[PDB]
This record gives sequence, C-alpha cells and structure tokens, in this order.
Amino acid sequence: SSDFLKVISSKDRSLVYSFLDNTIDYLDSIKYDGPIDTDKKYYLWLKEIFRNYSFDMTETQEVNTLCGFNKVVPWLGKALNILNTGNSFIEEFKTLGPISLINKKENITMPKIEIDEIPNSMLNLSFKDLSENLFNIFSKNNSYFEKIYYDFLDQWWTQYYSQYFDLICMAKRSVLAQESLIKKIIQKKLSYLIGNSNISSDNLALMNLTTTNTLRDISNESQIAMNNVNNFLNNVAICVFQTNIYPKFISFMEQCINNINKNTREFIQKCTNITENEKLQLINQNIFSSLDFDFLNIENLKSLFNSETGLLIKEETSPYELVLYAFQEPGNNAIGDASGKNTSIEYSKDIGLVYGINSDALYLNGSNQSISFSNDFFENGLTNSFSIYFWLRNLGKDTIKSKLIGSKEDNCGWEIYFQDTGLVFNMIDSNGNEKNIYLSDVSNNSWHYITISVDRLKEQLLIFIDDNLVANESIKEILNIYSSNIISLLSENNPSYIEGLTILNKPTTSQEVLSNYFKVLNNSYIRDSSEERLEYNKTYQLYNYVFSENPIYEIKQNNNIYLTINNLQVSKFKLLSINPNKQYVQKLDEVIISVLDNMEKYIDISEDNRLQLIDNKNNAKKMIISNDIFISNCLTLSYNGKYICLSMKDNWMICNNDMSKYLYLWSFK
Amino acid sequence: MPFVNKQFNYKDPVNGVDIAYIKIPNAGQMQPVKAFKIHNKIWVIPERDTFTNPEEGDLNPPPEAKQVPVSYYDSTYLSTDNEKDNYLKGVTKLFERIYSTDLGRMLLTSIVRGIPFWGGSTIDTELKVIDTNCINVIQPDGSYRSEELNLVIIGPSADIIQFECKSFGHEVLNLTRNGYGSTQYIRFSPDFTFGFEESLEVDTNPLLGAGKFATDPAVTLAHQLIHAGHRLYGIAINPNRVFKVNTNAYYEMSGLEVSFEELRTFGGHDAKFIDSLQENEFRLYYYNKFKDIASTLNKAKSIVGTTASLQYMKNVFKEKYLLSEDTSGKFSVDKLKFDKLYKMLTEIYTEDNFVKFFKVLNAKTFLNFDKAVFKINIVPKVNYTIYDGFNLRNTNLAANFNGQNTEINNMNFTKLKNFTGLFEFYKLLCVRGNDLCIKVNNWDLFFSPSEDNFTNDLNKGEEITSDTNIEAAEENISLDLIQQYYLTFNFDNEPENISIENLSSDIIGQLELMPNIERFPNGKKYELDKYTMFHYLRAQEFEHGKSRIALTNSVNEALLNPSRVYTFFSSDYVKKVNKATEAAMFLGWVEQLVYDFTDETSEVSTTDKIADITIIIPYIGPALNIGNMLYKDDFVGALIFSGAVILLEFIPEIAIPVLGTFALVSYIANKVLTVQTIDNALSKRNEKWDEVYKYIVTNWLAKVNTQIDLIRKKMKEALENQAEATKAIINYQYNQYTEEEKNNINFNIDDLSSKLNESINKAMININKFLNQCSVSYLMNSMIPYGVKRLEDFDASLKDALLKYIYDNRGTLIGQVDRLKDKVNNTLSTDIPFQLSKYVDNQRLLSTFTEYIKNIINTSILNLRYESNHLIDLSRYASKINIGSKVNFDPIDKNQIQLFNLESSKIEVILKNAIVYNSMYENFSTSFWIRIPKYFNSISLNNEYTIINCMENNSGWKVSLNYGEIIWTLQDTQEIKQRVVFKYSQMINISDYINRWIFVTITNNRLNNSKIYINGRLIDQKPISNLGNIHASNNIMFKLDGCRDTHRYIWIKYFNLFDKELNEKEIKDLYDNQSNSGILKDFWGDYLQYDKPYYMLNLYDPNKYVDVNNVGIRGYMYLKGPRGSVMTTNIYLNSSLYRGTKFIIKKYASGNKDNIVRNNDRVYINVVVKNKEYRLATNASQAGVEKILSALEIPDVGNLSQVVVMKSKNITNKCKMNLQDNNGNDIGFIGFHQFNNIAKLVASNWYNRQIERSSRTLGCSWEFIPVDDGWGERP
Repeated sequence: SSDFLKVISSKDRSLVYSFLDNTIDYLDSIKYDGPIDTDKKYYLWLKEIFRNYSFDMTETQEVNTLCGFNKVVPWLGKALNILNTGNSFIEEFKTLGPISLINKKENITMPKIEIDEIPNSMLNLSFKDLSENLFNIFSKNNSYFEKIYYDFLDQWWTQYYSQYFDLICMAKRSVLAQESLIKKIIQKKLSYLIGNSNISSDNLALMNLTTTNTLRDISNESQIAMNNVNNFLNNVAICVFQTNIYPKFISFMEQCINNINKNTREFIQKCTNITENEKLQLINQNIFSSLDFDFLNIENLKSLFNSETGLLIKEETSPYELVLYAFQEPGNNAIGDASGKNTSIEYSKDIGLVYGINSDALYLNGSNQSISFSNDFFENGLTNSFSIYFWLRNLGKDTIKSKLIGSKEDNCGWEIYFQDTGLVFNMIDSNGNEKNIYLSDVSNNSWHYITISVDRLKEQLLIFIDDNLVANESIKEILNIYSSNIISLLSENNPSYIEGLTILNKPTTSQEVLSNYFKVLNNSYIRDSSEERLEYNKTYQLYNYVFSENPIYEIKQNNNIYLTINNLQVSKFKLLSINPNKQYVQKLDEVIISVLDNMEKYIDISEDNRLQLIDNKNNAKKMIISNDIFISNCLTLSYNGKYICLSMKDNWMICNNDMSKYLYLWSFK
Repeated sequence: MPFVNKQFNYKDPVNGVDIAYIKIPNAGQMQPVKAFKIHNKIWVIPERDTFTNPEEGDLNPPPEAKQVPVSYYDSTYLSTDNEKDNYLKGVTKLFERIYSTDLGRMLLTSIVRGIPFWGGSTIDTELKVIDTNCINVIQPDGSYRSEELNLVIIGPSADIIQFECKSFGHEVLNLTRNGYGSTQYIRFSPDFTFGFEESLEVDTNPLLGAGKFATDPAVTLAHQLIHAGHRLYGIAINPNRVFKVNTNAYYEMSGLEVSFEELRTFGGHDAKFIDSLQENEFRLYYYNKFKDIASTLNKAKSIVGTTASLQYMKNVFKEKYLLSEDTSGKFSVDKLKFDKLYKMLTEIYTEDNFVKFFKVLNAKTFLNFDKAVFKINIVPKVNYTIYDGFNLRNTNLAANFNGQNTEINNMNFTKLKNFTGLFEFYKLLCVRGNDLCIKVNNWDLFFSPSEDNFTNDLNKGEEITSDTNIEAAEENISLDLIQQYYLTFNFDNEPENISIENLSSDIIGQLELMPNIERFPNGKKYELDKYTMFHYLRAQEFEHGKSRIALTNSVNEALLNPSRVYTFFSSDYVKKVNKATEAAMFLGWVEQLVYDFTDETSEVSTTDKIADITIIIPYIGPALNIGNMLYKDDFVGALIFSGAVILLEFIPEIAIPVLGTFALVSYIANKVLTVQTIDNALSKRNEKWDEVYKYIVTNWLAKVNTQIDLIRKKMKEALENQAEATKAIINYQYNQYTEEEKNNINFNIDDLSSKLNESINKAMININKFLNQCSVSYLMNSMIPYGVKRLEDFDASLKDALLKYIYDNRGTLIGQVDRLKDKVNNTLSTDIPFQLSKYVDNQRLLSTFTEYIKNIINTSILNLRYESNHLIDLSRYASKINIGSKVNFDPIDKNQIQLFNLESSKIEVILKNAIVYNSMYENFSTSFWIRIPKYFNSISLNNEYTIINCMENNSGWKVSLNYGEIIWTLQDTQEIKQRVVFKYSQMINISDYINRWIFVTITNNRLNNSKIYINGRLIDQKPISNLGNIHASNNIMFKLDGCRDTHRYIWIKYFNLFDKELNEKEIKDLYDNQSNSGILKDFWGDYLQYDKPYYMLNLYDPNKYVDVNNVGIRGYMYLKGPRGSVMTTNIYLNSSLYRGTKFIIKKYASGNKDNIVRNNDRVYINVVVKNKEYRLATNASQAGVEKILSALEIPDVGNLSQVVVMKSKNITNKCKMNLQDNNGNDIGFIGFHQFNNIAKLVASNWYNRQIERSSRTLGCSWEFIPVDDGWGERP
C-alpha cells in the first residue's frame, strides 16, 4: 500500500505498508493484465519487478547543503516518518537542515573546566625562567583546549549521532522488510505458476533455477541501498557536528582564551623583575587566539567510521567475480583467480605464459588448450548485470566462425567467437531471442582491450574495443539467459594471447574503461605499432604518425646517407642503451638510434639539425624517448628540448619546433 | 617568405608593374582605377565596387532590405585616400595572416596556380585566352598592357558586409562550372565584421564573457577566397541547387537561402547536409568536365596571342589540373589524382578547417545567425596580430577567447546600427483567446529541410561482378590528413607571368546571370491554441526605464504588462525580488539573490531509469513551455516515459526504402570467379550497412540536431533574460537609495554581472550536456532501428539469394559448398553496430577527458613553473617574475622552490591588472605542494608568519604558517577577516604531514564556505558568505614574513592559481597528476634516487625497523623494535626515524645517468651493515611460499636471484619491491613473515595473488627515509 494511516486502519489485515512507488505503480498497471500462462511472460514479469525494485531502492540524489554535496536518499521520509509534511523529503531536508532529522537538538553543555592561574612564585624569577614557565603554561593550555575539543567530540557522538544511528538501523531494517516482502511476492507467484500452469516441467525447473539467482540479485540491490543510506546519514551527522557543535566549542573557547589572556597580561604587568619592554615582549608572546583551538578536521570526523569490518565487507562483496592472474615461478607457471571468490580454474597444463601489456598472458594453441572457470554467478540469469574485459592479441587468419570464449549451455548463454578479421558477440536466451553483433578489425596481431557491459537495469549492452564505444545496443528484448556455471576459454583454430581476463557483476561505464585502458598502458613502457613492448637490439622500422603507411628509406647524398620518406630501400632501425643489461625501452630514457648497413652506423644531428648517419661509436649523442599517456604507442624522440620532426618538401627529418605537433609523433614496427 | 613582397601605400606612385591604374572588364566604359599587385596574378583595388556590375552603380541602400539577418549601409566609407590606404593595409594583413597557416598557404598556392582556362577560340586546335579573364594595366608612359590574373580583391558593394564573389562568363559557357574558371572579384571589406553568439564552447572554456563575439575577419576572407577558388577550377555547384526548407507551419521560418556551394565551403556539420549520392554525382560530373578539358588539350596544335611555347602551356595546364602525360604526350584524367584534387579543393579547404587552424571562435553552423555589426581596425599591431588575431598573446585577450569579445575588448570593436531593424522580416505568432500576438524575427525561427534534399539509391538493385571493387571508407577530415597533404603539397611551382598580345582598350564583359531568388512572404500572421517557446521567451523580456518591474511566474500577465517579466524560477525567488528592500540589508539581499540564482539555474535531476540519458534539467520545462503542461516534475516524468521526442518541435519524417537486392551474374566452370563474386557480395553488403547508416546520420544532422541547437540557443537567451531582468531590478533598488548610502556601499554592478554570467555559464554547460545526450539518444533509438530492420530484411533476402546461387553452382564448387554455406549464414546472421564516432568526430571520449585535464591545468590564471633555465608563468598571461638572489632550486628537481627567512629570498609575481582579485563575489582557487620542517625551538609557538602574501592595505588573501598549522586568510575592504586552518600535531609516532610534501589546495566560493584540502582530501572549511569586497595585492610575495626563527625555511612547488572553485574530483585529479606516478618517492616526498642511503620502514608495523641477524648464506633479515622516540618537551615527540640498517638503490637496468627511480626499474639493493654494503640476495631453492631474504657478499652472490623491480602505486610514499631472477620469473614481492617469534624478511608470491589491496596485503608496502635536515634528529 501507500497509506500508513490506511494500512493501520485496514481492519482486514490484508495490505502491508511500503514505499516503492515504481513497483507499486507497475503492479497497479498489470492489475488488469492477462494471466501469466507461459515461462516467457513469467520472465518478463520477474525482470520488470526486479528493475522496478532496484529503481525504487538504490536511487539517490545529490543535493548541495550548508556542508557540501550529499547523497540524499529520498525514501527515508516514507520509511521513518521523517518530514512527511512537506511535498518531498529533499525539500524538507534542505529547508530545515540536517539538525531536523533528530528529536533532541539542543543537547550540548559546556564541560566543567578548571584552568590553573599563573603561580605567584614566578614573580621573583628572571626573564628567561619566566618566559620558559610561560611557554610551559602555553603548551599545557593548548593541550587542555585539545582535550576540551575531544570531550565535545565525544559529547556530540553520544548525544547527536546516537539518534542518527537509530535512524540508520531503522532504515536498514525497513529495507530488509521491503526486500522480504518483494521476495514473498516473487515466491508466491512462482509457486502459483508451478501449481496452476501447463508449462513444461523442464521449463519449471529452469524457472526455479533462474528465480534463485534473481532473488540473490535482489539481495545485492538491497545491500546497495543499505550502503547508500548509511553513507548519507554518516555525512549528515558530520555536517551536524560542523554546523551545531563546533560553533559552540569556538564560542566557549573564545571566552576562555579571553579570560586566560587577561590573567596572563595582569600577571606579567604585576611582575617586578621584568623591564617594560620585556613585559610587552612576554605579553605579546603568550597571547591566545583562534589559531590555538582550531582543531576541526573533516578527515578525522569521516574516518571515525572506518573499521576492519568495513574493509572485510567491502572485499567480500567486491564486484570482481573473476580476475585472472598469471606469473612464472622457477619450475612452473601459476595461473588462477585473484578475486577472492570461489571461482575454480581447470586449465590445460600446456598453456604457456608470455608477457603481454602489463602482466603475463596465456598463450593458446587454439586446438587443445582449454581453460574452464567455474562460478555460480557465471550461470547468469534474467536480471544480473555483468561485465567481461580482457586483452586480446590474435595470431590467426581464419575467417571460420571459431569459438573464443563464453558460457553456452544447450545453446543458451553468451559467447564471443573469432570471425573474418574481427569478433562476434552472441547472446542467446532460452526463449530464442538472440543478440548477434560483429566487431571489425580486431584480429591484427595487435593487442586490443575488449570490454562488454550488460546492464539489466537500463537494459544496455556496451562493447568497447581498445577505448572506443564500438557498440551500444538495447537488450530490452532479451529474457533469461541462464547458462552453465562454466566459462570456457578455447579460442578455436586461432593461437592467441589473452591477458587480464576479468568478469565483474556490475555494468561498466565508458569512464571506467578509459581509466583501465590508460592505467594499464601507462606503466612507463614504450610500445611499437603492434602494442607490444619495444626493446633494444631489435630490428624495427620507423614510421611517422602522419605517414604510417609510408616507411623510412635510406639514400646516399652529399657523401653522406640520409633517411627520408617518399611522397628506395627501407631503413632498418634499432635502439641502443648505454648499459648492456637493459632489454626493453622504458619511457624517459636515453637512446642511440642505429641503422644496419654493411657496417653498423649510428645517428647524429648535424648543424642544420638534419639527421645524419655517422660511423663513430662515441660521437653519436643520446636522445630521449617519451610519449603521451593519452596515446597508446605514438612515441616521440627529443634532444636537448628539441624533438625530431618531418621536414618540408624538398622529406627528411629535422630537429625543429616551429611546426605542428603531429610532426614530432613517430612509431615503430 | 612573406606573402606580399613590399609594403604598399595608397599614395605610392604608379609603376606599371605592381602599382598602376587598371581597367576591368565592364559592360560599357569607365575610367581606370588605381590598383596594387600583391602576389602573382593577385590584384587589389582599394575602391568600392561600383563598376563590375552596372546593376549596382548606386551606393544608396536599395528600397527593399536584403533578406540577410545582418546588414549595414553607408556611402562615406572608403571615400578618402586615408581610408583607402587603411583598406589596402588591412587586405594585405589578412592575406599575410591566411598565408601564415599551412592550410592558408596551400589555399593561396592553389589560388595562384588555379589560372582560368583559355577557351575563347572557335578553332578547336588553338588555345585563345578569354578576354574577360584579363586586365588592362596602364604603363606610366601612356601605353597599356594586358595581363592575365586569377583573383582581384575589390571593395564592397552597396552593402559593406555583403562579401561575395563575382566573375565574367564567356559568350555561352559557364566557366565557373565547366572546369575553365574565370577571374574572381571579391567584394571584401576588412574594416567591418559580424557579431554572433557562441555557446558550445562553455564546455571547454567555462569563463566565456557576456555579449556578442566578433568573427575574425581572416576567417571571412578565407571563406570568400576558397569560394573564389572553387570558381577558379570550375567546380562550383550550380546556384540553382538550394537546400529547400519547409515553411507552412508556424514554428517554421519564413524562408532561408543557402547554396550547396555554401554548405560545401563551410564544412564540418554543414558539409554533411549532402548525402553521399549527390556527392558522388558532383564528383563524377566534374570528373567528366576534367576529362573534356583533357581531350581539348590533347587536340591542341598551337597557341594564339602569345609567344609562349606549346610545351610550356601543356605543362602549365597539366600542373593546374594534375593531368597525366604518356610517352606520346597525350593527356588523360587519372581517377585517383582527380579524386585527391577534388578532396583537397572541396572537403579540405573548408571554413571549419580554417577555424581549426586559426584557433579562433567562429560559429560552427550557418544557422548561427550573426546578430550585430562591428566596425574594427586590424592594421595596428596593438589591435590585431598576424599570428593571433584579436586574441593578443600574453595578455588578457589571449585567455578564454576574450579578445573577440565586444563587451570586454571594447576598444577594438565599435557597435553599429543594423538596418535590418527589429521586426522587419518576421512572423506574428498569436495564441487564441484576446488573442495575444508577438513578433518573432525570421531568423529567430526553426529550420526544417525538405525531404527532396535527401535522395538515395538504396532501393535500386545492384549487380555484382567478380572484378567489382569496394570503395574506400569516407573518413572524416582531421588535422592529421591536412598535414599529410601539406607535406606532399608542391609549393615550388609557380605560374609564369608571360606576356600576351594587347587586348581592347575597353574590355567588354558581362557578369554571369545568377538565378533570381523570390523573396519569401513577409508579415505573415499565425494563430495558435497554446503558447510555445517563442511566446514564453518573449514573456521574459522587458524595457529599460524608470518604472519598477516585477518578476512573476504568470506568463499571461507578463505578456499583458511590459512592466512584468515572466520567470521560470520558484515562488521564493519572485517573492524575494518583488518585496521592497530597505537600505540596511541591500547587500545581504543581493547576496541572497545571487545564491538563489546560482542554485536554481544550476539545478540538476539525475536519473538512472533510462539508458543513455543520465541527467535531466527540470527548469527547461517551464522555461520554454517545452513539450506541454506546466509542472517541472511533469516534464521530468514525461521525459523519463517518452524520451527526446518531447524536445523536438516536429517529428522527423524519416523514410528508409526497401533495400535493393543484389543480383549476382552466374559464372560457369570458374571457381575463382565464383568465390570472388560471393566475397564481393558480402563486402558490398557491409558497404550497404555503412551507407544506410551514413544516410540516417545525415538525416538526423539536418532534421534533429538543428532543432536541439536552436533549443540550446533559446535556453541561453532565457538565462540571459533572467539575469538582465534581475540586474535591472537590483539597479532600480540601488538607485532608489540616497547618494550618501550609495557611497557607503561599495556595490559594483560589473562584479555582479560577471558572477551571474559565470553561473549562467555553468547552467549552460549542464544544458549542453543534457541536450547532447537527448539528441544522441533519439538518433540511437528512433532512427537507427528502422535502418537496422531494413538491413536485416536485406540480409535475409541476400542470404536466401546467395544460398540459391551456391546451390545452382554445385558442380563448379565440389566439396567447398559446406564452407561457403556456413560462411554466408554466419556473415549474414550478424549485425554491424552503429558507431557514431565513425561518421561524426564530435563524440570521442578521448577528446572529452583530454579537454577535462586541459581545463584543469589551463584555466589557471597563474601556472608558475620552472622550465629551461628560468622560473616563469606558463599560463595564458605570462605574468612577471622577480627572483631574489637567495632563492634555491633543487638540483635533482629544479621545480622545487626553497624559501628561507631572509629579505632577499623571495619570489615576486607581478600579475596582469585584469586578473588581480578585486571582486565581492568571484570564486577562486589555489594549489601548491609545500614542505615545512619540524619545529625545534619554543619561539615557534605563537609565531605566525605569512609565506604567500597577496594582501594589500589590510585586504587580500594570504597563506600563512604556524607551529603545526597551515592557515589561509582572507580580509575584505571592511577589514573583517576570515581564516581556515589545517592543524597537524607533532606529538605522534609517525606523521603524514611533518616535513612531508603536502598538496595544499584552497577553494573559495564567495557564496559558500572557503575550504582547505590537504593531500587531496578535505580538511577544513569556514563560511565566508558575509565577506564584502576583497581587493588582493597587485603583486604576490613568496617570502617568510614574520618568522622569528633564523633557520626556518619552506619548500614550495607547482603553485597554481585558478579562477574557479575546484570541485572534489578535480582536486583528486590534480593530486594524482602532479604526484608524478611515473617516479618513485621517498618518505618525505622527494624523487627516489640511486646511490643515496635510506632507512627502512614498513607500513604494516611502523614500530619495527629492519636489521640483519647475520651475514652469510644462512643469514637473514628481520624486523625488531621498539622504534624508540625523539622528543623535545612541549614541541615535538615522534618515533626515531633514523634507526636500523640503511638501503642503497644501485643501477642494474638503468639506461641513463639521472639518479631518478621510475616504475618497473630492475635494480640491485644494498644493505649498509656497520658502514659496509652487502647485496640483498636470496635463494629460490628453499621451499615454502615465503622464501627467506638475506644479505650476501657482493662478489659471492653468484647465480642467486638478486633482481629487484621497483613499483610505485597511487598513497603514503610507499615503494613495492618485487624479486625476480635472471630468467624474469616473479619469485615474489618483498615483505615479512613471522617464524617462531622473529618477523623475518621474505619474498612471497602470495602478495601477488592479492589484488584487493588495503587491509592485510599492505604488509608489502615499504618506505625509504633519507637523512633530511627537516627532521634533524641525530643518526
């Protein structure tokens, strides 16, 4: 119902009070709807009920109050009878302030405090000893003011935060009551359909299995709402301390410092062994101002509530269902799950590990190399949002639709296969609805960061390759996709490198994908065009960002050899370091560029800043390699603050900085 | 290589080579006019154009006003010799400015090279120069010569701002369209400019000034010049091709006249109002014209009218048209070369690319109608620069496109009377009743294209052959490709100024007859059953006068009374403004009004129910009566239920045809041809997907995006009207007071206007995000699915057809029919997703976050950094820096300033007087990394000393220090002061603030609390809403002013000062960016360095320190305590940080001599036992997941693993030490494990398995403490 007065006044004892306007309205809309005869209608009804419940519970709104930006959770007004008089909870919360959320609002009393006056025995003391005693008095007074602040903090807790935590616990209990009511509705509908329908028995079994997972997801959404209300009320209590307790502490301390300053000034003016100038010096040296009792610290006030219980809950309910980790130990290779969940891994013991982008990556032959990840959440269902992202580098050329990875039980589930030179993402539900999407230019012997986000709340399918939103579809017409608990990595017919496989139980947004991409890429490493790791003593070939299709050629002119593009034998490029113990090329390091001729030659910058080829080993000077974190592998070569850029048409390279930025960019292959 | 070879003066004597009298082609006869040759075949006539067209021989304004939104008419302009000299100087300057950029250089090179073709011969074997494409230059001696030229710049026609191209055609040909070309006369006036309004850049520059901006005249000259260049190559779209616009409905505009050539020239989103079908049509048509010209050149035998050789003319026209020459000299038009040339001329030389290269602020779409006329002056370098335009560098004008603002840079723009007066070309909109009627300007209304402009051949079936080629993708034009073509552009070839036979003394020529355009109806009256955006926006208007005006939410009364203004705000706002304010609380009342305005206008309503739309802006509802109904919550619910369809004034009439099936020609007994045919079928299917998506995108751009941009502009007008009405009411209240009371209050309207404009700017960035989301949502949800459905039907049809095709050829393909069948089934069962970023480059996430960080760093009004060998401002202002002699810089990181307690150790920053803080309301922020040593002497107690001072005459802001305290202080003019303090106590074992680098940030919202953040997290905040006018110091002093301690110093770096209140996430990003995640740190915060001993600390157990049990193979490392404590009474008490053994980082895989440790560095680690070093070595042969870690003699390390990989993560200045052997095996992170009662040092892979971090795992986080003088404790 939606009327607590009517709920109590209901003599029939039939209605039960609730505050889920979306769910209540949805139930009112399908009040005259036709009966749910088949499993498809049941899936539609269950998904709609889950979505309405999650939009009713987890919804929050940011509001700007006298204390900052706060996540006001609107349903508390209809959960704990907090300011129901106004039009909305938020309007009352703003026009009345945080202090209105509690009953007893004027509770702070001044602690009973005694401060020792300056002893008279110091009258016959020398200037230095009197000053030292005054310094000790100053230190003790500061410590006493800190103690008064701690007493005020404890008083604010015990008096004001007690009521707010009563609100917290009552609101959590209300959320649990609503969750139990919703689960009651779900179970009664499911039992009625089992007992009074002609649905096939296997469909009833799958319906039960799916309803279990839906109930688990409802529990997760309830936990999200509980965390939301907890954080909102914690912030409100801290802001109450800001706006109500601290000004009183400040006023009391202002009076106290005024009195202590008066006493100390009188004592100094009464001293006999002190000159007038020294009297003024001591008077101005031992004054108290607002800088001495200004103990407010927001980080400590918000860090009171941090605890080991919070960390354990946070890591136990971590969205990371699976995060594959891999490394090489002397003797063998260790591959497994690092998410802390119960996900079991069964992998073929012939899978090697080779360094990928940031960590090791599994190398798959494509025929007999199999990995199987078992986890209950992998079964998916009607109303669980999830996300799959990883690093993929194909080493095949097969156009045949060859399975890469996914969970597919009896044609039901999700999967991703190689196809043509790209990928295919397939989502098949029990009812037969299929979402089939094709991704182009993915299998290129290059690393690509693949992300899929299935969001059952807004019913959105997001697919990112590298860092581009390559697909944004609606899965509003996809019902239960219950599959096996096993996710299988096979990568049929294509040997490949797979790194950082990760499955989350939460949808992923574009910002998170961009952040993960740049965070993994920006590990102070120099990458060639193949997204791999550039290294020393490897025969590369140089290309420009603007002229990536046009390589670099070596040609003889003016008794020298110069490198240029053509609008010609392609030059071979290597990088050399000073230390022979360095293998890969890291960002921000010195390099000597080398060209493999009949006898090896090095690079140099001539007077005209042209790039000349020399034979002297020590005459070649050291350039600096850098790049931009916004770009994966477009590195830049510099020397003494001046980069290397393409010259004007005449097209060699020049060390000048009076042209466009695109000219400094380079790449290797 | 300057564009003009010499300085030209209008009073210079004639020369007959560059400065001379000339006679242009004309209908009858006229006197020669003085003209100047600026470049090869480019002339300038500093005179009003009154002779190129006899129809415009009068400078008096025509009886009918032009159907142009912006107009101006005066005759006395360009009548004096001084004015003509000014005109010449401005034209030359704009030409130089265009030539400065690479795009302009390419355009001018093509203009010079683009000589009109010689087609004045009736004999087909002779090339005769057309008479009308030359000029008669009078030699000084009396005789006259005839010279061929490409372009001639001339003065404007009767309308000064009517910049247009003119030319003289042949007897019957159309030289501007047949590829011949003709001489171009541009009626350009560099002494005037338009005034428009821009709003889409508030996302990038949130400090845009109010009023109208002024178009850079160089942009206008580039537009006219490329229009003339299109004329020169004879590829101009026929003017009869006009974008048709619907007109019947009331919300529709009375009309619009834009050519397809104008849309081609504008570029950007204007160039995509043309479907690929018509683009290919035009390209093929001009390809045919070029092939005709090539054929005409092939049948040439000799030349007429000059002594030039035949081969020379062949080469000249080959270079102009990029023709191909065979061994026999025959000329043919290569498809690739013509394609590249047409791309260069049409989709590269667009105005949008010129705006990108000039880095100026120009209206992106032609629908952005210019509003006013501004007289300017560009020759004085103090007013306009070649490389910078109105936005003078290193000045106030450089920042935020301010130099183009006509209310701020008011000395450079003079407002002029617009002859297209208010309500001249308009429509009357009436709501039935009395029937309330308003007038809305013609260019104020909605623009809707007609469906005729969108034609497609999708319904046309296509026949597939084996050798069929698949066209390349239509990539968007970016600066990468422009630079690509500039690199290969040939700038060396130039036309020769050959001498031709003398022509007639009076050249007879007639300008081409452009089609006569019928004027759209004027004064048309409509009637409505309800209000609209137009009525609602007009209800927000008012008049300036002496009558009190009131803000009332009732639209009807506001329409009925000019003294009442409709506002879409709450009743609280209207009650507050309406009620009379007494003199006492006027300033408080104004502050309340400012807060209510900045709150309600910035109101947001985030939602998660709908898929892509995240935020909603409720007040859009009542602002423009968008959709229907009245309640804001009604609008929010309707938008949730329906979507973007409510926003649009009209529903687009999308019509996607049934896709033409592909017919495959059967090939018999040829497997290769058959497989090629089916592969081409699939590729053509993919191309079909791409082109139907492109068609839908163009439809959305032409029919939906324009509506959204119009709504955005109308919302901007609504916000501006709200601010103007509120400010007028405030001004009336202020004027009601007496003069003495006005003297009492330091009330400046300018600061109020700036604050309200900034609040409107924030509201507008919110509205822009909301409308962009709504437009993309409508595109993805109501237009794409129709195309997807048609594509799926086409896929099924072609799937069946290709299955039949492969069935019919079972004999030809034996065995490989199953492969083909499954391949067809798989390829046709998939979908190609609609990636909008492939067609429009406005929706890239990388651009979004790059602009985010750019706005973080470049909005700083002071970005003081040390670069090269000097410390200087790096912002848009480059303020003056004075460095004292005793200011030290860290040799290892020369950006870490050190300031002592000395008079000659100070950094004085002289700010531009336009950025010094003198404002009652302006928000501002500052940030810097500071490092304050531990206080030692008791004199430091109660001894506050300013470190950064910008306080003048007891007013301004100052960062000051104190014992264990950092204070921020503000003091306005009224002497009332407010400070906010971060207190850190020194009586603690281990502290994160004592002699540690601290990222201090201060954000001051004059409507809210001024707050201080430490290390990225909020620490304190105090209210400053009552502070009045703060007038900061003109200079800013970096010195320790007041500290009695002689040895007290501070370290400071990265001092940035911003003009906006940084939000929390911006502060977090600043902290994690300036933290230099690529470089490891030590305990204090300095860069970790090789060959520098460090004491060890563990984050899990601070009380313990590292010690060796014994040296040898069987030895190990362990932790022991207690840490001890260093205390000086009543000042400090901390754990002793100089205990235990010391560690040294030694280079192993470092490829440079820099003594800086970066991420993932392979190194050795040495332990200093009794002032002797040992390698931190280990053996992997020992069992257990945690393997022991020991100290070993360096020569005796042998083959044992000793590689340590240094990892830095983001923080508590931690460092992670992975252990690996020579084979690159992760034998594990270094931490401690407890055996018996000894916490020995081990390496473990169990730490690697933990990625959740935080609790428990943290044992692996070490910290290195170098001996620093700040701590000062004895070792």
